[PDB]
Amino acid sequence: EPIRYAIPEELDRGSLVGNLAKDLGFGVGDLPTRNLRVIAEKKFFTVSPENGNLLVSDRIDREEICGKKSTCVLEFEMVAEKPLNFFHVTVLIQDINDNPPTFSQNITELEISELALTGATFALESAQDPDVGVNSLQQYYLSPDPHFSLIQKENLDGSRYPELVLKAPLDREEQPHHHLVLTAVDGGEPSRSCTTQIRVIVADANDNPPVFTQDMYRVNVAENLPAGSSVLKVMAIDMDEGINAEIIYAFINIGKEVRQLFKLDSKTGELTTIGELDFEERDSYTIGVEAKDGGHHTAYCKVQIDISDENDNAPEITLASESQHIQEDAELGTAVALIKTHDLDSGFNGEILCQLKGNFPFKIVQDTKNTYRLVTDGALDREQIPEYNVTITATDKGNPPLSSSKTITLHILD
Amino acid sequence: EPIRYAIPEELDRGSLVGNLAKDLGFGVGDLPTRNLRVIAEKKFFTVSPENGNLLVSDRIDREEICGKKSTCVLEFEMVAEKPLNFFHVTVLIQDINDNPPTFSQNITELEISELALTGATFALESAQDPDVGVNSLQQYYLSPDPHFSLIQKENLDGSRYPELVLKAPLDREEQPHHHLVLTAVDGGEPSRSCTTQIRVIVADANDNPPVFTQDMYRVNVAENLPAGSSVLKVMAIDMDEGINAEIIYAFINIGKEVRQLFKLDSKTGELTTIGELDFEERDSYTIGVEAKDGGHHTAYCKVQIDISDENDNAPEITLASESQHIQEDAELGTAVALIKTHDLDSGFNGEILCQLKGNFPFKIVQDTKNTYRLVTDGALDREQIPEYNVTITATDKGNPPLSSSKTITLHILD
Ligand SMILES: [Ca+2]
Ligand SMILES: [Ca+2]
Ligand SMILES: [Ca+2]
Ligand SMILES: [Ca+2]
Ligand SMILES: [Ca+2]
Ligand SMILES: [Ca+2]
Ligand SMILES: [Ca+2]
Ligand SMILES: [Ca+2]
Ligand SMILES: [Ca+2]
Ligand SMILES: [Ca+2]
Ligand SMILES: [Ca+2]
Ligand SMILES: [Ca+2]
Ligand SMILES: [Ca+2]
Ligand SMILES: [Ca+2]
Ligand SMILES: [Ca+2]
Ligand SMILES: [Ca+2]
Ligand SMILES: [Ca+2]
Ligand SMILES: [Ca+2]
Ligand SMILES: [Cl-]
Ligand SMILES: [Cl-]
Ligand SMILES: [Cl-]
Ligand SMILES: [Cl-]
Ligand code: NA
Ligand code: NA
Repeated sequence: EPIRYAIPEELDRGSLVGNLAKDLGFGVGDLPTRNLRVIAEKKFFTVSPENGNLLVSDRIDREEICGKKSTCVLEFEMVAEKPLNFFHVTVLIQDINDNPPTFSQNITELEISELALTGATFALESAQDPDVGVNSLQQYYLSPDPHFSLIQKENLDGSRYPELVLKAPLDREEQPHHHLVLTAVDGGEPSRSCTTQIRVIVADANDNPPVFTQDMYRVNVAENLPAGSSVLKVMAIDMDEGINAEIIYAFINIGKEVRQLFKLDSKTGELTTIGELDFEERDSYTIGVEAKDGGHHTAYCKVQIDISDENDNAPEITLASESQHIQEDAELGTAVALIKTHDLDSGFNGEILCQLKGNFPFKIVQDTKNTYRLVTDGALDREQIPEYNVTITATDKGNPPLSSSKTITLHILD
Repeated sequence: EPIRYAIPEELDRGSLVGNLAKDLGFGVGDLPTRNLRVIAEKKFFTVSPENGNLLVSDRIDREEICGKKSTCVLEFEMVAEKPLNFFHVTVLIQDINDNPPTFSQNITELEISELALTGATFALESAQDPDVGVNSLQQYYLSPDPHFSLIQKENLDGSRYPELVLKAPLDREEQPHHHLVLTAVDGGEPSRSCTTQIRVIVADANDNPPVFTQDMYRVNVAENLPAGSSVLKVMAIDMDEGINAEIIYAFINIGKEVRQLFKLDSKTGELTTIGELDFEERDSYTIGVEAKDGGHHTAYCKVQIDISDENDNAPEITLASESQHIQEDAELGTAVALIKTHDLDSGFNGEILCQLKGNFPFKIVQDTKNTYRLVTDGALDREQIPEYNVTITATDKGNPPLSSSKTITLHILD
């Protein structure tokens, strides 16, 4: 008048809630004349009209009735007749730990960049529990891992929530994935728990610059190398992923004489020629090469292209004389013509042998390495032979050898 | 025998190179009988056959003749007749500073990320100079800038090259571009210089996490809110650029009861409803909201959606009686029926006025706020009126008010 009992949830049917008749001043001597009965649209309790006992009639699930409410009370009216009267009854439904905690998904992915500093904190999804009180108060535990630990905090209402903490730096180059296990154990009786797996995927950062396989790429190519030919191929390695690893090669500090001669592929890094090499013009090229990635990390190496000499220049003859005139009475040994040979090549390709083709009354006398004198060696008479067509030949010592001829007409005078 | 002169380049035509006749033992008394002349395919010098002077015949450009060679020598043969003889002459061509330095392009762009540490070094393109010696030895100067300075180094051959150095950190959020000026001055006489402009473009880094405009978005909506209605809109601001600024919003630590009720757009961040709100079930929702960017920076806020009560539940009447029986000789005031009203709403929407419709020999007597007793108030006789159809009405105090009726038949007994 009124009265309030208190029973745990999930009791079997027919469990004694109370002695409503005894507790409300009734006597068994008038248990039937009064005809007590319960009145409620929910068939949760029934009054035994023989002895007056309030009993459980159906399943009383506190989670379905009150949910997350801190208190669970069921209010109804027991009505009696002769005389008619209402008797308000309230029954408190205590919570039992009959529900385990749960996570939203069994496996959760978490993207964390390798630039995360030691001590960085990342939010973790908390567990849910339809119970109340200590039966839903959770305790979180992370399985031991060399890189990640767990800190546990509490909200302003006392409920716990976990956070992942980084205690050792990450390196996608070393380990791109970490598999963690999280467990939630409630504080009810008995203890109930659940587990979820966290796949930490290490997001790539551009912490690795390109690295050339060599700080110097040296090669020797002949000067008669056709245009478009491959000469060498540089190579840079980037340990990072995606755009952080795409490398673009380019020449640096290059001149127009080399810009019109060589080409470096931006992607493949293969060096080729686009013009004609000439040993007589330049015998070596030192070129700086730069490699860049997506994050603008740079690396620098050098390329030395040495050019070897080829015998692609024929010897040259230059002649002089006294207006191509010779007096017929000239003494033996008189200078008649001057010979000057020259070859643009080097080594034995540039060495010159100069000789006289024919059977003339003349003779070549060598003065220096590249200077000769055509001198008279025989008789002369304008009446018999008025002029001589003297042919001088020059041949280098290359492989294959090259040669050239030059013929001068020498007139005989009286 | 031989002889080697030395003249600067770019001399006017007719400039005296030397006195070849005097220097080679010749005398003017036989200047004509000898007929000295120069022999070379390049028309660079001519011998005056009157006095024997070697003179400049055409333009002698050392850059076109020898290029970048440290020394420039022109070797030719002066030939004399009567008697015929060769005379080797070498002429050293000195270099003058008649060429300015040059850069490949007037404006150069350079991408540098704002993560560049103080002291970082970046390669700069060196200037080119077709001169040699000190006339091509360059000196680089950077115009004063608060963020960038310049260091000057030298290769193993003594040639200088510049490098840009960062002395103050970069912040694309503060200044995305820096305009620098580079000048190269050679060491010749007179000094020649050239300028190039360097547009440093600051590459964006994800150094700015998202920032919510509010740490709490509170709003009050009625329970009869139709599904699909907009309730609020969160907002996060990211100062960075591109993917580093694209923000994705999502709920965190959400349950299935709320997952089936609310929806948060990943792009617009607009919160809407997808189910039906019921004040009788839950009057408030506190939801955690997460905002992420491309670099996985995170921000967290909260959203509180309060639900206000609406009068959408009609009052309910529950009746009891002694098998719907009344004895005709019952005394005035006898309990005949029990009335139990209840309303699920709150406030005045839940307050109940219970009244009797009709002119019966009965009367409602209130016992508690929600319990009444139908009591006899008049005469009774089964021979005259054997039964009464008593209609009880209940009306709440909401706006608009709701009501309900329930009619019970009470039989009159002898
Ligand atoms: Ca339960
Ligand atoms: Ca429970
Ligand atoms: Ca539990
Ligand atoms: Ca790394
Ligand atoms: Ca990396
Ligand atoms: Ca990289
Ligand atoms: Ca050649
Ligand atoms: Ca050659
Ligand atoms: Ca040759
Ligand atoms: Ca010049
Ligand atoms: Ca010059
Ligand atoms: Ca110069
Ligand atoms: Ca910044
Ligand atoms: Ca930024
Ligand atoms: Ca950002
Ligand atoms: Ca409602
Ligand atoms: Ca309502
Ligand atoms: Ca109502
Ligand atoms: Cl009583
Ligand atoms: Cl070059
Ligand atoms: Cl002589
Ligand atoms: Cl929730
Ligand atoms: Na003769
Ligand atoms: Na009567």
